[PDB]
Amino acid sequence: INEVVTRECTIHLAKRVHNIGFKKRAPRAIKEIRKFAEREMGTTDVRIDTRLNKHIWSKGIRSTPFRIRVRLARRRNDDEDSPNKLYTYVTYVPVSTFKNLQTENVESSDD
Amino acid sequence: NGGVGRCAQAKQWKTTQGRWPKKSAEFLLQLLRNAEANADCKGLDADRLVVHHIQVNRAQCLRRRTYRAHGRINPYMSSPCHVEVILTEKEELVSKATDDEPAKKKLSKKKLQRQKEKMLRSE
RNA sequence: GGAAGACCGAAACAGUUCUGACGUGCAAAUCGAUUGUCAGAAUUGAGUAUAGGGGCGAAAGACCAAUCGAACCAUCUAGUA
RNA sequence: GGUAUGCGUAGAAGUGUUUGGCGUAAGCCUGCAUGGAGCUGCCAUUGGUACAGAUCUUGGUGGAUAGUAGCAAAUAAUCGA
RNA sequence: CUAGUCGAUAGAAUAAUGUAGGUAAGGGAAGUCGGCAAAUUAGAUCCGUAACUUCGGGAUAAGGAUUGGCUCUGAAGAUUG
RNA sequence: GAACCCGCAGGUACGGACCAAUGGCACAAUACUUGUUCGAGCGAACAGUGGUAUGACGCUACGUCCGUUGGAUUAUGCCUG
RNA sequence: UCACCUGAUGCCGCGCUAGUUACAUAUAAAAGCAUUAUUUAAUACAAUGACAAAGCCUAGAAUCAAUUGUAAACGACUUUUGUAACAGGCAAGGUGUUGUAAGUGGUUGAGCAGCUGCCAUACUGCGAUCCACUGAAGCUUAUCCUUUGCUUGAUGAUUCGA
Repeated sequence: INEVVTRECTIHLAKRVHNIGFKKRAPRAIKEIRKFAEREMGTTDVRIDTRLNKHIWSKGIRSTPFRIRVRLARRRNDDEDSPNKLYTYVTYVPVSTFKNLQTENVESSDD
Repeated sequence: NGGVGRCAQAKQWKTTQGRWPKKSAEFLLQLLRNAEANADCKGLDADRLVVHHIQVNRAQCLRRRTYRAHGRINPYMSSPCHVEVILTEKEELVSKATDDEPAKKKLSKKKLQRQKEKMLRSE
């Protein structure tokens, strides 16, 4: 009901991005974050923060690394009172040891 | 009518060709406030308004230019529109109220009496 | 010891076969693969000559301003059929 | 040029027309609606005199499309303010 | 690196055919006008070089071997002898 | 010398399909790898797919599994007359 | 549902018809008199629909959007949505796929150098690769199989009546 919640997600990203060529993978993989967000969130203006670019355009266009750990932060719009009010904030959590690193929500609402 | 090939949603309009014209739906959206901000001068509550009567015509074309094969030139005319809208209230429609013309004389009423008066019609 | 109109090759130029890419183009001739010469008969910016039945032509009637078996522009020209 | 004490801002020329009519027919007469300053009938003459056409000249304008053709070469753009 | 550009309509979408860059087990010109697009060969060192020659060639003929990375010794100089 | 009638086995061409196996093409996922920057150690960082080898989903042929039974009646023999 | 017979309810005996004779009437005539004319129409029949009238019966789908993937140039076509049997994101198992990571350490070595010391003749800081921890490691549904682990989840619009 509060819906300001902040989960610690996980992602398969290459599995999102077969049936596209390379050279658009992967600046497709940040306009297929904007479906990966809202299928778990519903809300709209997914403001992708500039920390996530320096791991996605890190190898270059050819492959995003296949597993990110994004923090979905549905944070309320403080002003600009458009009819939309809940938007999502993403950041970058650079963990590296990916077997059984479970996805969850235990995150204090002011990191 | 085409070639706009298909899209799905237009089955409410029962023929399967449709589009979503971004520039053509900007210019009516402000205009339908430039309509909607005139009855509020007249003090009418705008809920009881519905769209009455709306047409769109053409106007004086431009002439920009294109350059083509073997040296030659053809026009590139984008042709503007006038949008006219009148918004009425939730009114009625009417058919007619009509009357009939008789001209009675000596030998036409009795036949009515031959079928109504002297022969008692059961209802 | 480094000479020759010597060779394979690059910006300089040329333009061959694909008869391939558009043939209402990128274009009133170009792009992309391919191929030839490449230290001289080489390549070239400027100055100056040459004139319409003639200039010029390592010779095809090529070229002379997108025109060339005679231009190009006004007339005798509403020339004749 | 002669002519009808010719109509004309109390609406004259053309423009439309599901008002009405005369010719065999070309063509007029007539009502309404624009319109704003000039016009026709008899009889003498007469000029650059009536158009479906000329691969006709010029100026709008169609269907195709008024949204199709296609805007594809030069590595490729991206989140946040 | 240094300087400077993302400027070529856009987000999307995996149909043909086309547009260009490819590999395809067998045989390998039968294919077709024709071995033409296309494939092998390609650098350098070591040999090894056929007929015809104007005795300058043909000559890179053909016909072959050899070619990393890492660890080492052997050699080619100058000043003060 | 009856490949007679038939039965049996098979085979050609097209025909309809699928993919278990095997052939192809590549999860451009991954291992060895040159050149350059990332200071050195991971990568596949970029050479418009670097080149190489194996390579699962599919899709496919060169592989695979399949493709048949009723009724009139010409040519004709006979039937009775 | 329907016509027929029967169990059997009941009692129309409401209304039948013909032939002869008598009676009580009412009605019936549009001079139109060489009349018809765009030939009514009532009755009755059924068809009706409308209006206030008449009792009864009745308590959903489709359509896109969003999906998914047995379909795909688009549309169409197969499906999906219990406060959660599931959808859906993940992890986890299994299937495979290259072949055996990085990390240390190693008798792992062509040796060359430093100290090779006085004795112990040693440490390596160099070493291409090999060996152990190791069939490791990354890839695995996007158009895989697996859930009792983990979390996410309903609140839309738009059309339609015999």
